[PDB]
Amino acid sequence: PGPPGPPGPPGLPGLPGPPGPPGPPGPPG
Amino acid sequence: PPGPPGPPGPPGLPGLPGPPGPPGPPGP
Amino acid sequence: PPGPPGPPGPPGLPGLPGPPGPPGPPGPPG
Repeated sequence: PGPPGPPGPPGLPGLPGPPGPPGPPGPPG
Repeated sequence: PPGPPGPPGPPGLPGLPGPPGPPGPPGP
Repeated sequence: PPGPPGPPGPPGLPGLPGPPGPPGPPGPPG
């Protein structure tokens, strides 16, 4: 037949990353 | 004539880890 | 005579960054 068609659409964006690291300990008591 | 378009591509990479959390509560 | 389908698209964009982490632990005792 003729040549292959064009590439498909780009994929969807990736999942979001995981939560960030825990924050620092709070101020002294 | 040319073939149909291909299917959609794979999902992108997972995103980066989030920002650090805020400081914790005051201590005892 | 339509030829074969094209290849799969390229991979998507990188995802968004995650949310902020949790609050830190409570501070040192006095």
